This record gives sequence, C-alpha cells and structure tokens, in this order.
Amino acid sequence: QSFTSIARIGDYILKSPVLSKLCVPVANQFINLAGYKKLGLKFDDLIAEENPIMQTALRRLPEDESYARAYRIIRAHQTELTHHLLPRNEWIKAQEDVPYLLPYILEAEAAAKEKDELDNIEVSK
Amino acid sequence: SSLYKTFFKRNAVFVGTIFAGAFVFQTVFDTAITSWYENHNKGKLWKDVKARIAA
Amino acid sequence: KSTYRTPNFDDVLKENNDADKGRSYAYFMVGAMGLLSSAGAKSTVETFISSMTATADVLAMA
Amino acid sequence: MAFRKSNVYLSLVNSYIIDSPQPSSINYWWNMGSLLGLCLVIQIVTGIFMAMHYSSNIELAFSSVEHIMRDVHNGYILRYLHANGASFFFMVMFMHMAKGLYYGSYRSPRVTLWNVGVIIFTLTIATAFLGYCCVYGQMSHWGATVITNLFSAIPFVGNDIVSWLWGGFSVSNPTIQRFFALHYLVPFIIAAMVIMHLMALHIHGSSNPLGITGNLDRIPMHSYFIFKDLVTVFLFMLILALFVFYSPNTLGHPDNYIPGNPLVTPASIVPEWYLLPFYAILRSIPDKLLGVITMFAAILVLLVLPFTDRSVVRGNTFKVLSKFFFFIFVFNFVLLGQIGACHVEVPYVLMGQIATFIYFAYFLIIVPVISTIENVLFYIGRVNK
Amino acid sequence: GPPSGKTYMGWWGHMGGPKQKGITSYAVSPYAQKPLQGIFHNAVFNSFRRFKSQFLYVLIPAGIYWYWWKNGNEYNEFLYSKAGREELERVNV
Amino acid sequence: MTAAEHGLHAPAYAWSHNGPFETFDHASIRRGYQVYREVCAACHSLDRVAWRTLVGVSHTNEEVRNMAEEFEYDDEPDEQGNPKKRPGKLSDYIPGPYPNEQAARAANQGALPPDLSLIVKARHGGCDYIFSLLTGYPDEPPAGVALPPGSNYNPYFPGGSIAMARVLFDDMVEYEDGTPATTSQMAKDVTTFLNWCAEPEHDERKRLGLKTVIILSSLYLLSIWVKKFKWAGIKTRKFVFNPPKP
Ligand code: HEM
Ligand code: HEM
Ligand code: HEM
Ligand SMILES: COc1c(O)c(C)c(C/C=C(\C)CC/C=C(\C)CC/C=C(/C)CC/C=C(\C)CC/C=C(\C)CCC=C(C)C)c(O)c1OC
Ligand SMILES: C/C=C(C)/C=C/C=C/C(OC)[C@@H](C)[C@H](OC)[C@@H](C)CCc1oc2c(O)c(OC)cc(OC)c2c(=O)c1C
Ligand SMILES: CCCCCCCCCCCO[C@@H]1O[C@H](CO)[C@@H](O[C@H]2O[C@H](CO)[C@@H](O)[C@H](O)[C@H]2O)[C@H](O)[C@H]1O
Repeated sequence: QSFTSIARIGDYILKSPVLSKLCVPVANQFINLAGYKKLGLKFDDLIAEENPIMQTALRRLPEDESYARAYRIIRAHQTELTHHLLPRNEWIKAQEDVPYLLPYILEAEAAAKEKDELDNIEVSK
Repeated sequence: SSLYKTFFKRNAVFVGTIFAGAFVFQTVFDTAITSWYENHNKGKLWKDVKARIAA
Repeated sequence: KSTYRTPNFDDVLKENNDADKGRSYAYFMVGAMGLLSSAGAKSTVETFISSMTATADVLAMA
Repeated sequence: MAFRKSNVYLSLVNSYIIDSPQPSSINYWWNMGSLLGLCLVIQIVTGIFMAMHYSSNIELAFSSVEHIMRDVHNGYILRYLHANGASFFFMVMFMHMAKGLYYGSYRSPRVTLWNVGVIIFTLTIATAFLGYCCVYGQMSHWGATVITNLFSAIPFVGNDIVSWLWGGFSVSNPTIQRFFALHYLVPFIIAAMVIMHLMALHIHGSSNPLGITGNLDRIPMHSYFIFKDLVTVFLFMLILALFVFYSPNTLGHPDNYIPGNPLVTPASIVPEWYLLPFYAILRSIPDKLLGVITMFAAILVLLVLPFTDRSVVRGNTFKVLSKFFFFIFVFNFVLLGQIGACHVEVPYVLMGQIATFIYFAYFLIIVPVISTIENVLFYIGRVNK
Repeated sequence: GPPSGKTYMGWWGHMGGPKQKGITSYAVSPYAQKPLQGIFHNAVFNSFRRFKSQFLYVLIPAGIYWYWWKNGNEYNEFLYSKAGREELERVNV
Repeated sequence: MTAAEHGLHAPAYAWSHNGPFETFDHASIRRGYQVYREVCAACHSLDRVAWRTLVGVSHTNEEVRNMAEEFEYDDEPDEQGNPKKRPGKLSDYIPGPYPNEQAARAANQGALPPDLSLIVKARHGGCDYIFSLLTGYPDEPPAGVALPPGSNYNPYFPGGSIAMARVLFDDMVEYEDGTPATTSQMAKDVTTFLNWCAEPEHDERKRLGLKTVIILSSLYLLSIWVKKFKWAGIKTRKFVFNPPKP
C-alpha cells in the first residue's frame, strides 16, 4: 500500500468531525500499545526501506535528521538485544513522533506515478 | 579460583589434555553409572535371579 | 557530552582484587565443554561404527 | 589477506559462517535454521547406516526393520533416532516457518528465499511419506494406498498415473521397492535446495525482530552466533534424547508394529501427527476432487503472503491487531490437527470446516484487511491536519 | 569477476547503511567483567517483563480455542451416551 | 463414538519396569515364559524371538539348549538329496503351533491368533491393556448384550466381542520358584515377558539414556555460560550521541 493511499484515507477521516472524533482516540491507543516509542523510535523509523521509493526518500533527507535516524535505530537494536526498554525519560514523546520522512516519500511517489503515466500516455488524432 | 592457576596457569586447556581427559572420563563415568544402575535395580537383575537358582 | 568521559560500567565491572577471576572461570567452562564434547563425539562415532560389526544373528558356531 | 579469505573453498566457509555480518539483535527464533541443517544431517547419516541392513522386498521389509531393532548393534538407537528425528524435523520446520510469518521474513527482498522454503517443505513432506512406507506396517500400506490415490482425482489420466506409481494393480512389491529408492534420493535434492535457500539468504542477509534495517550495526557470525547456536543445538539434542531413550514410540502409531495387510484397513488408522492439519482440511470437503485440491491449496497459499500483506512495515512486533490474529492462526492450526485426530462425527465435522475457512481467510482476507487498517491507524494517530 | 546485481546489504566497510557521524560507542572486555553470577538481584524482577505485555495476545486466542475444543468434545460425549441417543438421531444424518 | 465400540480404558498398574531408572524384573520374565509355554503357545506363535536371546535374560545357556532341542526343525538334505529333520539349536526361532494361517483359523472358529512378539507395542495401552484384557473376562456379559455364537465378552476389547475365551484360571500352572499361580499373577508375568519380547533392549536402552541425558544436560548448562561470557562485551555496550554541527 502506497503512502499516497494511506494519506488519502487518513486525511478524509481527519477532516470529517464525525470520524475524526471516533477514530483518532482509537489510533492514539493503538500507537501506545505498539510500543515502538519505548525503544526510542519514531514511526517513520519503522518503514521498510528496501525499495526505490524509500531509498530516494532517505537520500533526500537532510544530514541532521539522517544522523538522528541512525542513532535511534542503533539505540533500538542495542536495547532490543538486552531485552529491556529505555528509561521512561528517554522514550519518544508524542510531540516528537512526527512524520519527518513522509513528505519526501509522498514527493517521490508522485514523481514515480507521473513517469509511469507519461511512459504510457496514449495519443488521439 | 586459584585452583585453576595451579594446573593451567591463566592459559586455556589445550586439545591434547582435553582429549586425554576424555578417554579417562569415558571409562570412569561408565563404571559409576553402571554401578548405580545395577544397585538401584537390585533383586530384579538376572544376576540376582541366577543366585536364587541351582541346577 | 565529552567523549573523554567514559560512561558508568560499575554495575558490570568486578571489583578487581582477583585479576584472573573471570578468566579462570571462563577457561574452566570452555575446557569442560571441550572435554564432554570430545567424549560425546567419540561415543557417537563408536555407536555408528559398531552398527557395522557382525550382527547378533550371524555369529553361528558351526 | 588471511588464508580463510584467499582460498577458493575456505572463502565460502568464511563468507557464510565466519565473517557473515549478522544484525546484532536477532533472537533465539533465528536459531531454527541451523537446527534444520542439523536435522537433515541426522536423517541422512542414520538412514544410510540403516540402509546397510534394510531389504525393500515387500516380503522382507517389515522383518528387516525388526532385524535392525533386534540384531544390529545399536540398531534400535539408529531407528529411533531416525523416526523421532523426522518428527523433530517437522516441529522445528513449523517454528522456522511461524517465525517467518510473524516477522515478515517472506517480504521483499526475501520473496525468493520464502518461495524456495515452500518447495523444501513440500519435498520434506514427500520424503517422510516415502520413508514411512518403507517400514511396511499397517499404516505404511494404507498411507501409501491413500496418498498415491490422491492422483486419481486428476481427470482422464488420474487412474493411469496411479497404476504407473504402483507398478501394478495395487500397492505391492514394485511399489515398496521404488519408494525406498526414491526415499534415498529426495534427501539429496533437499540438500541442493537448502544450498539455493542459503544463496538467497546470503545476498540480503537475515532480517531482525524490529523489522527494520540491520545495516547500521552488524556483528560477525563467528563466535557470537556460532556459540549462541551451540546453546540450542544441545537443548535440541537433550530433548531428542529423552524421546529416543525414554519414550521412543510416543510420537508414532501402534498399528505400524503390525505387518501390512492388503485385505484389512484398521479402524484405528490415523495419519502421522505432522500431517494431521492437512488431513483435516481434506476431510472437511465432502467431494473427492475438491478435497484434494483444497488440501494442496492449503500449502500453496503460503506463496500469496508477500502480496496480501499490505503493511508498510515488516513484521508484527509493533502491531496489536496483527499479533492477535497471528495467534488466532497458530491455535487454529493446532485445532485442525486435533480435528484430524478425531472421528468423522457431528461436532467435529463442522468445527473442521470452520477452522478450514479460518485457515484460508487468514491469508486472503484477514491479513490484507488488518494490515490496511493498521497502516491508516499509524497515520491518523500522529498527523495533525 | 562477473558483474553482481545490486542488493540491500554490502560487506564490512560498505554495509550499505547511511553515513554515521556523532555516535560514539564504548565497551569493556568480558574478561574484566564480573563472572556470571550477577544475573540475579539486579536481573530477575526486571525479567519476565517481556511476556507480561505479550501473554494476552497468546492467552486470549488460546482461551477461545481451548473453550471451543472442550465444548465440542463434551457435546460429542453426550451424543454417544444413552441420554443423547435421541438427539444423536436428530443431528446425525 | 459409543463406549462399547471404543472399549473400556485400561487403568494404570504399578509395573516394576515403569520409571526412567527401572529395569525389567527378570524373575517375572522367567515365570512369564512358563505361562507362555504352558498356556498361550497352543494358539500363539512368537516368530521374532530366537532361543539365544533368552540366555542371560531369563534362563541359563544350558536351560535354553534343552528347550530348543525339544523341537525339530528342517535340516539340509542328505548326501542323496532326501529331506531330513534336526533338533533345535540356539540360532533358531521359537516355533509356532500352526504350519500356516489356514490351519490356525481352522483351529479357532475362523479367527487368527496374532503373533505376540510385538503385541505390547502394537496396541494402545501396552502392558496395562494386555493385562486388563486377560483378567477382564466377566462371568456373564452385561444385560442386553447379544453375544454372537463362538464369541466372548471382554469390556477392554473394542466392540466387546472377542474370539479368545478366558484361558487363565487359578493354579493352572505350577511355578518353578514356588510362587502362587493366581490368574492376576500369571497375567502379570506373561505380560512382563511379552514386553521383553517386544522390547529386548529395554534395560540397556535406559542405562544408555541415563549417561546420554547427563552429558547433554551438562553440555547445555555449560554452553549457556560460555555464550553469556562471549556476549558480555556486546550486551553491556553503551552508546552516546552528540549531534554534529553543520
Ligand atoms: C530428511 C530426510 C529424511 C527424512 C525426513 C526421513 C524420514 C523417514 C521416516 C518418517 C521413516 C519412517 C520412520 C519409522 O520407522 O517410523 C523413514 C524410514 C527409513 N529411512 Fe528415512 N528419512 C530421511 C532420509 C533418509 C535417507 C537419506 C536414507 C538413506 C537410505 C533413509 C533410509 C530410511 C530407511 C532405511 C528407513 C526404514 C527404517 C525405519 O523405519 O526407520 N532415510 N525415514
Ligand atoms: C531443511 C529446511 C530448511 C533449512 C536448512 C533452512 C535454513 C535456514 C537458515 C540457516 C536460515 C537463517 C537463520 C534463521 O533465520 O533461522 C534461514 C532463513 C530463512 N528461511 Fe529457512 N530453512 C529451511 C526451510 C525453510 C522453510 C520451509 C521456509 C519457509 C516456508 C523457510 C524460510 C526462511 C526465511 C523466510 C528465512 C529468513 C528469515 C529472516 O531472516 O527473517 N526456510 N533458513
Ligand atoms: C496367557 C496366554 C495368552 C495370551 C498372553 C494371549 C494374548 C492375546 C492377545 C493380547 C490377543 C490380541 C487381542 C487384541 O487384538 O487386542 C489375543 C488374541 C487371540 N487369542 Fe490369545 N492369548 C493367550 C492364550 C490364548 C489361547 C490358549 C488361545 C487359543 C485357544 C488363544 C486364542 C486367541 C484368539 C483366537 C485370538 C483372536 C481374538 C480376536 O481376533 O477376536 N489365546 N490373545
Ligand atoms: C545469515 O544467516 C545465517 C547463515 O548464513 C548461516 C550459514 C548460518 C549457519 C547455519 C548453517 C550453515 C546450516 C547449514 C547446513 C547444511 C548446508 C546441511 C546440508 C546437508 C547435508 C546432509 C550434507 C551432506 C552430507 C554427507 C554426504 C555425509 C553423510 C555420509 C557419511 C558420513 C558417510 C557414511 C558412511 C561410511 C561407510 C562411514 C546461520 O545460522 C545464519 O543465521 C543465524
Ligand atoms: C513418489 C511420491 C509420491 C507418489 C507422493 C508424494 C506426495 C504426496 C504428499 O505431499 C507431498 C502427501 C504426503 C500430502 O501432501 C498434500 C500429505 C499432506 C498427506 C496427507 C494425508 O496423509 C495420510 C496418511 O499419512 C495416512 O497414513 C495412515 C492415512 C491417510 O488417510 C487416512 C492420509 C490422508 O488422507 C492424507 C490427506
Ligand atoms: C566436533 C567434534 C568435537 C571435537 C572436540 C571439540 C574441540 C575441543 C578443543 C579443545 C582445546 O582447544 C584449545 O582451545 C584453547 C582455547 O579455548 C586454545 O588456547 C589458545 O587460546 C587460549 C585463549 O585465548 C589461550 O589462553 C591459549 O594460550 C591459546 O593457546 C588451545 O591452544 C587449544 O588447543
């Protein structure tokens, strides 16, 4: 499933006050139960990267965020191997759990989709 | 443990000594187990039954 | 933080009064594992090798 | 450079077992693969030594195995290792597969790795069936009869395939002799498939419990995982030993201690335990053709997972709904097995049909629906607009 | 040698990860560490934690299936007893 | 399925050979053989058991030789080609009562007494089953049971209708060692003997298991320790991040 598609559905829910008040609280609880924040990770650090879109995206990420992602990932592996969680004061707070890679991913998917469209454009005379 | 440093002195045990100890272990261990086993089953063994027989 | 200030390892480090404490234990464990393995391997090899010796039913005294 | 790297043969050993970069965080669930290689070795070695005393003729097969049990020095150890080892081979394979299922190991870029694994699984099941027939007990004869008949469901040529497989009018001498020859062959084809499996594994390396990249922190296979593998190798041997020496027939069927009889099928006939879930699936379809098709599909559906898993993250570690349904799947599988061991009676027949549905629904419906929902939940729980 | 296809894993020195900077690691020889005996008092209450979060995901589906199994079994037992031979003829064929 | 069709579940008797450290009781094996010879052997073969296996287990080398010689076996034809018999030797297998299947069915109302060499392993329940069957014949079948002619009732046999009638009765055998030959005593003995027939490696197998399990257990505990040591540097490793300036 593409991020463009997840965004389409997600935004439709976020805009409608009917669904927005019904779903978000559920989603918030789902995220806390997931537990990735206790390992010092942000959701975007969890996205499977072995594909061209994600490689393009990670390539375009500014230096500072790149070094940061690297530390979080390494710190998560070490904690996981010790079978512990980080001290609560080190957990990622909801304010920090921002979709920092999302804009780069969406941009790359759009660029990719356009190429696919243009490579297959029909012509009418 | 200083007991180790008397025989091997901070160095690991070498293959030759390991192999040598293995041959020793095999014999000792087998007798120890067979003894316990036969004793635990005293009365049920054929050795015991043959003693109660005379022909 | 300064890289020259090494983090705390006190909870892991042994109060060094007996320098070769961990070494003697590790080497005894490694040595004992090597001993029991060699005896096990020998027994396993002999088990398989002996299965090829004359079977109980073919040792007929003619 | 070091000799282990320069030599043509040793470099293979070095790249696969010594310097191979492993993700620092893999847990004991990643020890199953080595255990499978060990199982393959135990089956091959014990089988070759027994082959030395085995006669495949239908008149001598059963007695030749009794001869191995009674007259061959340590013969009972070889046979019990082989028989119990086959069972242990399946227990470990299910765990290896379940691990893959849970951690998204079947996902890109490891699809090829997963597909080769499915082939190995099919071959292993076929190999065990061929071996089981070699004993020529009651379960051997009827197992050979029922399973070769699976092919009669093929329209037009089905009965011809069966007579060809049998080498005659029914399961007879030609059948058992060819099944022994084939039982000896397949393990070597499995060995070749394992190499292809390791080749695909090598190009991308192992995955890890977090489901993310392992490229930022690797540690050499040698020392760390060699000794970590040793821990489970001994635990595996200890347990196998408890069965081989203390309870050698608990995982088998008493009817296989009765020579095969072409005129009588025991009322107590039950398939080998590792085949029960599949057996139950087939039994749940009251149609011959559809029964065998659905059963085979239960294995092939494993190939669909890379496409039906819609998630954007690999693995179930941080997925509440997926973890829950994964365990629904596992216990549903155990139920299928318990149903297979039961009589074709009222409550059981319906339960088996529902469990069969749940089995297929997991791959085709639950995973794609749930993974899509989880994708969206992850998004709206953090985007503020 | 022959050209090799691009993968997502390299080897020591070119693993394929992003460029690392700013991270400093520290470690101490296993030889200098307290011999295996400290995994208690400090590492005991901490343990068992990685199953307190997981047991529900295992237990609930297990419970559902054990109950379902018990129920069907007890029903089968009833059907084949004297008391249930009437119901048996009804639900059977 | 109905209880009658399933058969009565055999209870768990306290066999002296039950338990990881327990060998067979060889005196019971010795007695069991007598019960087999004097009662069972009239209808049941024991094809997989060779005379020599008795030596050192339940009888002496001399006793077995005498027993084997009481039977005649086909020998190699003479100088002229005509067939000839020969007394039994230790290499021979205990002979059966019938020459072929057809002769066995004729002597048992058309039923076929199975060979007992593996009977203990070829039935769910093992010793408990065999014993219970032999001592479980009621004087009269439960009310309502229409038992076919030539059949017998036994609750432990699936379907309740068995072609073998009760054959064990008090004092029908005179035990060489003076033991009171009650039916339950004789049943206990043949069953023990039959378990040995099916599992002759029993005593030795458990002895080897004891050594195997001790070595493997130690190796297991030892590997855990070695692994923890080899991993201590990685497990206690610590990281620090200092964000690089632009
Ligand atoms: C992964 C490979 C193998 C598996 C899973 C396997 C499995 C089995 C199984 C299930 C049986 C019946 C066990 C029983 O007695 O109840 C069997 C029997 C047999 N196997 Fe294998 N086998 C394998 C490899 C081999 C190989 C390479 C040989 C070599 C000739 C072999 C030779 C035999 C023989 C001789 C028998 C009959 C003796 C016996 O019943 O144990 N097997 N095998
Ligand atoms: C004889 C059978 C097999 C052998 C010897 C074998 C061996 C291995 C080995 C050594 C590994 C690496 C360590 C590990 O992850 O455990 C591995 C990984 C893997 N195997 Fe197998 N395997 C076998 C069968 C299968 C089967 C039946 C499947 C699936 C149907 C499969 C799927 C996988 C996958 C997907 C991985 C990658 C796991 C990951 O890194 O997350 N294998 N196997
Ligand atoms: C104490 C001595 C005996 C022992 C230990 C014994 C044991 C057994 C056992 C275990 C069975 C198998 C039952 C089953 O299928 O579960 C059996 C069947 C049978 N026995 Fe015996 N038996 C004894 C004496 C006799 C004698 C003397 C005769 C012949 C008069 C006899 C005739 C039969 C027949 C005809 C069957 C077939 C049962 C059927 O198919 O319904 N048995 N016996
Ligand atoms: C990146 O991930 C990895 C990884 O790559 C590797 C390699 C391992 C380590 C595990 C393995 C390499 C397992 C490999 C196993 C095999 C290839 C087994 C292949 C099978 C065989 C049966 C070999 C063939 C054997 C024979 C011909 C010998 C049998 C016959 C004999 C001895 C003759 C007997 C006769 C007489 C007369 C004496 C991992 O654990 C791992 O993850 C942690
Ligand atoms: C030359 C090689 C040939 C011809 C055949 C190899 C290929 C066949 C298989 O897969 C590879 C096959 C084993 C199948 O796989 C779908 C298994 C799940 C089998 C499942 C299976 O087992 C049974 C069994 O074991 C029995 O024993 C007593 C009895 C049985 O009925 C009562 C069955 C049975 O009804 C089924 C479906
Ligand atoms: C697969 C069949 C099983 C076969 C047997 C199993 C292998 C047993 C190996 C036994 C001994 O092997 C032995 O290992 C120790 C290390 O542990 C080696 O020791 C070497 O390393 C240690 C540790 O840094 C040093 O102290 C020592 O001075 C050095 O010589 C020793 O020289 C070698 O001889």
